[PDB]
Amino acid sequence: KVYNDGYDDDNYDYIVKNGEKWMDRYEIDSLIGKGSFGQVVKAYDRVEQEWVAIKIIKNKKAFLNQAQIEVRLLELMNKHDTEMKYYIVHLKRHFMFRNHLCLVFEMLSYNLYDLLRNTNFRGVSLNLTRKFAQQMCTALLFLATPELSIIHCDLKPENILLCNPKRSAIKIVDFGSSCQLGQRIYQYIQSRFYRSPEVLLGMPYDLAIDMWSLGCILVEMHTGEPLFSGANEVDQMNKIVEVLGIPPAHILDQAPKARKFFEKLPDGTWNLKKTKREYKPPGTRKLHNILGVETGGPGGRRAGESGHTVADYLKFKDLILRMLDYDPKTRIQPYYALQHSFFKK
Ligand SMILES: COc1ccc2c3ccnc(C(F)(F)F)c3n(CCCCN)c2c1
Repeated sequence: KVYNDGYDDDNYDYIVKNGEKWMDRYEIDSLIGKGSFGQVVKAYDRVEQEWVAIKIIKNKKAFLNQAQIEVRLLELMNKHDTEMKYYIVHLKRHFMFRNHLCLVFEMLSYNLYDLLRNTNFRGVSLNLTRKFAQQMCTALLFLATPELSIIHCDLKPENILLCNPKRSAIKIVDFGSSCQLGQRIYQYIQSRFYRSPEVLLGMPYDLAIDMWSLGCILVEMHTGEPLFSGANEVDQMNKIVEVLGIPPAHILDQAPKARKFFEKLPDGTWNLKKTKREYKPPGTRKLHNILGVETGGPGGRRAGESGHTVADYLKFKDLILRMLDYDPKTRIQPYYALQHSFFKK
């Protein structure tokens, strides 16, 4: 029993062969990525004389149609003149090859999860965290340009890659989960650890959910550890509450899924549901201590390092708390984030 003549496995993926030449142009080197989606390969373009990453989509209607969304959004980004688009991975061209849609991207280096692995999850400096933070704020500003209004819907360290392994330049990848501002379709979105409270509560959402994710990410880059590591949605909300307290009454009064995590007392105020004592009381796990503002950084491991002063840590703390505002209408936006004192030289 064969699939697609030679060419596919029993699972609609193209069977990758090292050394194969496509369309008398692309020399396939190796398999570098897997997903649901299909595969990613490192390949040499003989014509243009450069390495590329090729995203080979499964030969199956559902994934093809998903990738065409990705293509459409990238091509939309492509027609904008500004320099801010460089923080998004660039789609060079696409083509069908043996019944698989193939997206050709510029070749990048490792992602920010791999970078943490090399620190043994002890985190990178605050100077480097800042460089990443500034570039991401700029990328979100670009996505926010009115004619795009794109929500990535899945920011996490895995989906932010270095351009070069010895430099700090980064880009966002994978717009297959994305959408534009408009009428709600999707409700179960964002990777759990990076999932915003408006999504957890079943409420309306907008581009601000990406800023929440960024907040969680930047802390995790410096500590090496995820800020909110929930095993399920209840645990995820409880871990959020440990740091940031009970969310405001006016929000919870409108949440469809309010009662999944909370109960409204006879006097109108909201509490956690009682579900073996486990969590720290509401708002007692202060971000102040997580970052180690006055105690030499996370685990005290930055004591005596330059570029880790108390003054520097306070600016970081402030910016992060603005990204982790419970209210998506007052949560800081990209244009104003870029003006914060954490970026003044
Ligand atoms: C090595 O350089 C690149 C360059 C671009 C991409 C890219 C673009 C879109 N989607 C993905 C993927 F993550 F596989 F979904 C991409 N990936 C895969 C991410 C690597 C981990 N699976 C890319 C990798």
